[PDB]
Amino acid sequence: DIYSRLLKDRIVLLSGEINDSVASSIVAQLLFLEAEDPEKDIGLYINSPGGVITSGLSIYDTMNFIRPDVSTICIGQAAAMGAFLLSCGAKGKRFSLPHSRIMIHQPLGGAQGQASDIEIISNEILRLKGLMNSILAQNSGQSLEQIAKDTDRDFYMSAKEAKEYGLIDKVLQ
Amino acid sequence: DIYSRLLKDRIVLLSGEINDSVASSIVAQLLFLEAEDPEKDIGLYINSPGGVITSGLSIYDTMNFIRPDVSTICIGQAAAMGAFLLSCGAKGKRFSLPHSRIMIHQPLGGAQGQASDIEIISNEILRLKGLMNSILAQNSGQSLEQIAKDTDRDFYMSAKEAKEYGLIDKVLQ
Amino acid sequence: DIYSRLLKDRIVLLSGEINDSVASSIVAQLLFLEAEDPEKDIGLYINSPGGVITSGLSIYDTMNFIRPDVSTICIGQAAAMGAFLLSCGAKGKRFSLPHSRIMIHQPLGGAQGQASDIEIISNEILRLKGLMNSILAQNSGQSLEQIAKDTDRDFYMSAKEAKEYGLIDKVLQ
Amino acid sequence: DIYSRLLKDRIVLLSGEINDSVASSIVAQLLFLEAEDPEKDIGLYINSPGGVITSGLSIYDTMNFIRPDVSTICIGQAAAMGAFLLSCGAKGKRFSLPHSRIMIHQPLGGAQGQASDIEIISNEILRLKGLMNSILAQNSGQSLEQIAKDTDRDFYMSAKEAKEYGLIDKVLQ
Amino acid sequence: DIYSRLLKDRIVLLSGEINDSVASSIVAQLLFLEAEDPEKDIGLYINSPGGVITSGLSIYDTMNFIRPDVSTICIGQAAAMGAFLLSCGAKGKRFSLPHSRIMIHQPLGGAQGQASDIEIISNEILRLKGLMNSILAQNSGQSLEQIAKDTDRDFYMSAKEAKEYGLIDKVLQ
Amino acid sequence: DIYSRLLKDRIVLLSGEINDSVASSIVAQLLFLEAEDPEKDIGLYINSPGGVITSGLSIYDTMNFIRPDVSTICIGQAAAMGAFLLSCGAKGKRFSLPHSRIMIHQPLGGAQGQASDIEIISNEILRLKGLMNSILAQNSGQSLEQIAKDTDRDFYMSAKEAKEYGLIDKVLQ
Amino acid sequence: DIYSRLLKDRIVLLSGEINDSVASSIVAQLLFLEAEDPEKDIGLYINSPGGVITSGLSIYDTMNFIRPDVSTICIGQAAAMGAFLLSCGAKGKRFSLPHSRIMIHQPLGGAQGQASDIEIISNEILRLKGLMNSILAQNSGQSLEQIAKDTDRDFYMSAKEAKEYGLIDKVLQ
Amino acid sequence: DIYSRLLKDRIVLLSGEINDSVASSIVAQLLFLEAEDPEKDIGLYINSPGGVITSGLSIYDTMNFIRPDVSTICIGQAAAMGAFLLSCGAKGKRFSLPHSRIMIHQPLGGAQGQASDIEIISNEILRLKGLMNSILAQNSGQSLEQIAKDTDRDFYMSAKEAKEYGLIDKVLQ
Amino acid sequence: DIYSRLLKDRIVLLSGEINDSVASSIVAQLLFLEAEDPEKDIGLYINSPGGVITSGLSIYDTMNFIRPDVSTICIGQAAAMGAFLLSCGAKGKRFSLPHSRIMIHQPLGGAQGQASDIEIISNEILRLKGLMNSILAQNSGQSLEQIAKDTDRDFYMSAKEAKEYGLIDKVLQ
Amino acid sequence: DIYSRLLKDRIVLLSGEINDSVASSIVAQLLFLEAEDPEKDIGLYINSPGGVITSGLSIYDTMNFIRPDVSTICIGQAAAMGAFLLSCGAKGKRFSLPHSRIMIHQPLGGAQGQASDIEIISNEILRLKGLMNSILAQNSGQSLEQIAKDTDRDFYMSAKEAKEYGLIDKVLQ
Amino acid sequence: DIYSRLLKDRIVLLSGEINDSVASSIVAQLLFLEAEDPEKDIGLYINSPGGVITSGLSIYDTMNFIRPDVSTICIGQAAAMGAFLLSCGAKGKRFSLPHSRIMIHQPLGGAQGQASDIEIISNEILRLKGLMNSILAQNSGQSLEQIAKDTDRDFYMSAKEAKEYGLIDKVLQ
Amino acid sequence: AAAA
Amino acid sequence: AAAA
Amino acid sequence: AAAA
Amino acid sequence: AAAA
Amino acid sequence: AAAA
Amino acid sequence: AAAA
Amino acid sequence: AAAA
Amino acid sequence: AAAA
Amino acid sequence: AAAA
Amino acid sequence: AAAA
Amino acid sequence: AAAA
Repeated sequence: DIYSRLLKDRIVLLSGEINDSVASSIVAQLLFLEAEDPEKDIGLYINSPGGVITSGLSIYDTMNFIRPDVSTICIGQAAAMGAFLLSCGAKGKRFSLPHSRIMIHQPLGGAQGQASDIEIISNEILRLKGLMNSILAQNSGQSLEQIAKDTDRDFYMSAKEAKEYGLIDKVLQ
Repeated sequence: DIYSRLLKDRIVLLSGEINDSVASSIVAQLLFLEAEDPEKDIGLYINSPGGVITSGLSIYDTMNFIRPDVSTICIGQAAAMGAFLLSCGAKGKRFSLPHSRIMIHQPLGGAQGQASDIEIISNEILRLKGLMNSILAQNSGQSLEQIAKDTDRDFYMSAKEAKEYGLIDKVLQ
Repeated sequence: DIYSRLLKDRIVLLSGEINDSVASSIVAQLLFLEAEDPEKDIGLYINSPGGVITSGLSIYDTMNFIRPDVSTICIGQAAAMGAFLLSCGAKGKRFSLPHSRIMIHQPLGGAQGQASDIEIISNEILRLKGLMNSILAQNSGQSLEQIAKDTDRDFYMSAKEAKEYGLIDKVLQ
Repeated sequence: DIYSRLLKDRIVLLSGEINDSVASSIVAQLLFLEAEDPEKDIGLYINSPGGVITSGLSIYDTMNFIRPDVSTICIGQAAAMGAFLLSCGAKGKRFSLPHSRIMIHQPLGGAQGQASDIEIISNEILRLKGLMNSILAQNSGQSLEQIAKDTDRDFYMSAKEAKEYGLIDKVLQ
Repeated sequence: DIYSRLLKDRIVLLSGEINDSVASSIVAQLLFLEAEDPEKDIGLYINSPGGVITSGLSIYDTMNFIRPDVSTICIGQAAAMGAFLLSCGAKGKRFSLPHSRIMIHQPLGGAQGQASDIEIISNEILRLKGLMNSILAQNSGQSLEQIAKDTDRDFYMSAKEAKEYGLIDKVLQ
Repeated sequence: DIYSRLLKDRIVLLSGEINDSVASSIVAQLLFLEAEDPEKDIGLYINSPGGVITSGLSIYDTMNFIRPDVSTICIGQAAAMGAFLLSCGAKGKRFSLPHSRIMIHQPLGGAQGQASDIEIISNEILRLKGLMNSILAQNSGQSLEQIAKDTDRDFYMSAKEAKEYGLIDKVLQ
Repeated sequence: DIYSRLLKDRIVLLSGEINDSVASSIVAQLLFLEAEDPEKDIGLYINSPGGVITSGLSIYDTMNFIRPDVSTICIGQAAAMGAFLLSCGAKGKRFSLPHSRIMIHQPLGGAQGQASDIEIISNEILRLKGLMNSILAQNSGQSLEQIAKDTDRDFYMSAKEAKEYGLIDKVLQ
Repeated sequence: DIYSRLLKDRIVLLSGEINDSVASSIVAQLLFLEAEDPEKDIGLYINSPGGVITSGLSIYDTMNFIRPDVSTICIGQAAAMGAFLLSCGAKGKRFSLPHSRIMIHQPLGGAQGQASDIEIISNEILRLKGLMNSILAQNSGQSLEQIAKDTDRDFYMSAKEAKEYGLIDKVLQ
Repeated sequence: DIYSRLLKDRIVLLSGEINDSVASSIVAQLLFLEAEDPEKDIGLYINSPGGVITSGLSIYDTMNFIRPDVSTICIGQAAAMGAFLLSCGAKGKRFSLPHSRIMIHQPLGGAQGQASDIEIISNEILRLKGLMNSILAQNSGQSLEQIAKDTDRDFYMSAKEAKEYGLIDKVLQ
Repeated sequence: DIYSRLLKDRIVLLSGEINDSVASSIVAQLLFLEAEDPEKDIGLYINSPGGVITSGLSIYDTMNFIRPDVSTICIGQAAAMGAFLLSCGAKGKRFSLPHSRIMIHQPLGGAQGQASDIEIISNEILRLKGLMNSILAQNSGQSLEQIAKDTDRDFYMSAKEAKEYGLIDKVLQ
Repeated sequence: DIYSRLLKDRIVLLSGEINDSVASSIVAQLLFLEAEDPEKDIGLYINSPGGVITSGLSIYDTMNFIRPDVSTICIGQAAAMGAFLLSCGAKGKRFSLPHSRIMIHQPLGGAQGQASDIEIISNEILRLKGLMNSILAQNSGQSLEQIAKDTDRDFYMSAKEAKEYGLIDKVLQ
Repeated sequence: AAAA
Repeated sequence: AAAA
Repeated sequence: AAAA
Repeated sequence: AAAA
Repeated sequence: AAAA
Repeated sequence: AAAA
Repeated sequence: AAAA
Repeated sequence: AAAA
Repeated sequence: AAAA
Repeated sequence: AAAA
Repeated sequence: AAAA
């Protein structure tokens, strides 16, 4: 197994859509690595178009639950929830290759049922929206108001621009 | 054509679910009858399980837009939007056959897209909800509050109870 | 059209399953016949396997709403809601051909969603069960207890049995 | 035909989604009515959720093209292209019943193929967006900038609010 | 196998929908663990949207059936049956990561068949609701009556709110 | 119409599968001819592979309910319910063209659900089975046991053999 | 109607596959024509790829049941049951246009169920095979052995060949 | 393997629906455990919604065909055949966790084909129904008529109620 | 494994459509080889019809991110993204077998939604178009305007032609 | 119907996609209209997104086959083949409403089968491309080269632009 | 693994349709085997109906890329691309078992989109057609002229004939 | 429904 | 809808 | 059923 | 389309 | 197959 | 089955 | 295509 | 068929 | 499930 | 998304 | 694409 080998080097790969299944996998690997060495850094390579918010939050929280520094490296793309995780990497250790694209935008979902339920789900999607914008703001040095405006719609960035925006620290030239 | 001969007797049949197509038909018939004699009463028989709100609002406003009194008669059932229309008949002329069932409830719907669009559709549906609860409040003589409490979930009633409630003025024995 | 010709002889046909579409046709023909002559009897031939309860109730109420005596004649079969209606015909004029099969049973349905909604629908479906059992008792002369016991499951019987049961008056030889 | 008789009193009904089939019908009715009498007013009642943009434009240009003043009356709802049409009515004759809902929003579409084609399609939709917003501004009295701001996402409003916005002239209260 | 490795450290991951196959696996792990060492603590990390009630109940009872303490840690989310299981953890050892979202709501389901079967199925789901609602009450300190009201519709809360509410003991932010 | 001209000669065509729909049509035509002249014979041409039993019983009961003698002519084929109806024609007037095929067999059906329900349905199917054999025996002169054995499985016959069996009276040479 | 004006010339068109529906339409036409004039010849144009056997036999026995001669004209093609009907035309009046193709073959079918039922269906189809071969033989002048051999598989023929075979009398070349 | 491990502890888990596959696996495991040690108790944990009757009987007989005592423990739920098996447990070794639910009811199935076949199937189902009610009576201490009365329709009960009913011996509270 | 053995030879095979799964596999393999030896060349044999752009770029960036030279060998075909990667190989070490075919063209895609989103998506795809053309010019030695003219539509060339063009260095014959 | 009344005024409406049935409808009307008066003008209102080339060509040729002048008026839109037909209107009589859109582009198509077949179909499609390109230049005045350059990809333009380009003569107002 | 074992004897089986997936496999096995021993011959058994041309060419070029002679043995059949590969085996080592069939034909394919694209695709397939014909003319001794003529349509032949034709050298009998 |  |  |  |  |  |  |  |  |  |  |  090629991945199991790279894991031995503390390299974790998050590729594709983010969901509970994928999240459990990345959680298990993070927890496993800390068990192996709670000090050594961890390299989380990210190439994702995004995914389920709660699922993404489970990885973000684990990243800060374990002792090791989880460095993030964007290859290919880090969009929406993928960009979110990239930004959450250990401070000063959020990287990207030169041709990766990074995109951020507001949450998406659906509500079906009685007026009361749609309202409840709507308020919940909004709360999740404010939460992500809040962290995205703290992770980038942007104001909450600015993040809300920029994620209103799909906001695409090159690696250089995402670095200048504050989502990552260095573009590995 | 039975329906046309019945139309000559000022009888209009609204049966089935309510949607724009059925609504335009009902509106067309009401406008026709006023053009034929804006003085005589119109009998609107309703056996409906409910339907699209704006579709129902078109019928409600036309009934008040034309000059003749539009008497409503519930046969079989008047549920949700159907019950709304039933209660909107000319005061004193809202009827029901003895074994009809009347049911009132809050609106149902769906929202899909960005959190911002879900919020917009959620507010709009709640707007429709507040609108129908108060019209139902004024049509029955009860406080909007008690109506809101009653339509939270499906509220079924016998023809007699619908009369006690204030949706119809009489049950034809 | 041959059905229109029969309607001229005040002969209405109810064939197949009962739903709102079917009910509105029957109701429309009953209202038409009364407008044509609110004194002459009407012949409602019934061959039906049953259908939507509120749909049947509207036909039944319309039968007692108009002035004419609506005689019922069962051909082929009158089952569940079909039998119910058959038994609702003018007293002394509920008929059946000799090989017709009559059958009565409790309502059937389905509920889905939150426990709260499932309960509301279940209570409503029970309201209808009791309403039909009571009306069947009144129509046949049997006690509510006897009807409740006999309709627990499908109860098939011949015209002669149905007449002796009280659901119809006479069996045409 | 009920609709045919109403057309004789110069009333055309626009219900449901707007497309090439519906539009050619509305155009044909308008051309016809002008031939019948190019001086009398025409009453175009609208209850539409919106539709294909070029289609709605054919109706629009046909409205200005013909000599008769085409009055618009909103019943049920006038959303998007439906609302656009309600505002294109003759000045002083753009009406609405008390409970209709009006909504305006930017265009929606799809693009597939090579980047070259996508950019061409995108430019054209943006062109249709400019054209629509422009006419909406001219019809309501709002600035171009205001319309662009309010149509970015669904903008719902009651009849009275649509009046204050400049979309209609009066609400048949 | 990454998960088998974490199992050796007494870590059990319950991620995704809850059902019999999943419950079967969770129960299997718990039994194995206590057999491995009936005195050491067990960590049940939960990231679930909910699921089959009886399936969740099997996990809950097993949690208390075995001798070792079962600590629950919410990551991502614990909704409905997930929030239920999280709250069932050994008192004092119920945790959540800082950005998790907890939600509780009443049971959902369906009934098909005769009126009699529906009432039966309806009572059973009302039984499960009361059963689940009561254990939720016991676990959080809320009164049965309060839980019933709070879970009438989707009730979402943050990790902190979940602590103040009584579902978890503390947040490892 | 072509069928209308033939009906004018009191010729009724029963072609294809027998169901409530087909039955109401035939019954409707038979009641019609009766009103036109209760003494002039009727010619019921049969080319059917069979169908729903109760639907067939409606036709059969009607044939004897009316005054005119209903002659039956088999062209193509008269199978199962079709053969049944053909044999129910007025004595002496049951015919068949020289190359028709007549088939008789026991009822076919289905039943699903609880043991109790399946049992009830099974008994009713058997009742219909005994009912048709009795009649087949009566119309043909054969014994009940002979009919019961011969129809246990598909029993095909030529027009001449159907005649020698008692199902028809003559073959138009 | 086009086909209707032609029927006024005693011209009937059998086009497409043969089934009960079509056979019913053709028989109704032959009966009608006989009703209009039982002496004048009838022209039955045939362009069929074949069809159900009992269905074709109904048309066949009808052609002989009525008094007027039924001349057959093959255009396009007369395959299988089509070729059979073509050959059944009144002697000396079986025609074909110069480029029509004629094809004959043994019957095709299917059977499912217990071995007993499958044997019963096999013998019946064989009976229908023997029956058509002999009739085909009577019509062409060929021995039953010759027809049996030639129809084992698809046997195509030009109009000229079909004439020499005895299936038709003359080619309107 | 988690299940191979528990099996080493003579633990068998019957999760989910019962059918031949599942029964084959369970049966094979019981034989294995007996061959392993015919003296030691076997723990059969049951969490099933039921399933094929013969499949379940298959398990029932094996449980009594091997020498080891087969103890049954209900976790989650034991419904229908699942409850049947739970009650077939060894004398005094039938347990249940505190929040499990127990359900018993009559057999469900289907039959199609000839009247003769439906009757045969119907009888075989009633046979299975009687066989099972009788064994439930024997296992619980309830009279046969009582079991037939209670399983006529779904009969849900708590673990405690199940003990009192006699289906289990103790509740591991 | 066969590929596992080849990997020991520093041989990697990129075959078929390029997407995230395939991209991660190749990325993982290049990282692996880097760890196994950052000095020796790596052989990336390419036989691809193309694929997702961000996916392809991650591979490209990884090829320059690791220390060893990544030699590219085209087999079968290298189209679009596949040809792009080919051209990216270590200068002087981009090969192709004599009958391989190489193809280059602009990006293809799709966009759906509001005019606002369609434009954004259009802009991003055009950004990816300019990005690739730029690199394609740099790798081949052609001018941006030449690359742009040539990739307007599919541009197929032979291995020898790809060398003439600058995409590869040598055709291994 | 309405469309029929307009035809009386010599107004032919071409609405929707262009295929054969639609083509034969428009051709029949143009022939019909010439039969009524080969002298008076004909008004062909066009609102089409395009369609089958040979279909559209039959309409064009028919327009020049009849003696009366066929004037074209673009309403809504005239895309591709729709634009072709619009431009083929009699000189000086090609019009457009103020907000119509006109688009022209090369043909689209498909080809399957052997290489030889693909080539034949490809050449036939290039033939059709050259035919339309040259006729389009003739109709507008543009050089064949300019039309080919402009139709490479979708070329959208407003009414004014269409006039400047030469596709239409005048834009009404 | 059976195949892995035979591979150890330098036996490679190409079975089924040829595509990128199958191609990459055959290629890996080829490369692997030459890595094992660049001197020893390889046995490529072929039983294919053909496939993707470039997929084939990658195998063909690899066969000549490595040092070992790749002996070809046809078993079952070698059609189209499969026949191509068979003939590409090392001179004097192209074989076939007694009853294998060999078939050759021109390329098959498809093209959709703009006339421009269809022409580019067409020319490309024609390029591949000529490439196939030429390499086929070279491997067999036939002239390009014979190949072009013989592959215009499916050209089937026995192993013997394929030997006379020059596609293979000997029939291993 | 039952059929023959 | 409920039915009988 | 049987067809020709 | 919201419904009631 | 009969089930419970 | 009943779920939450 | 485009719609409002 | 070829379209425009 | 809300997504980003 | 975008493909090449 | 192209196949043989």
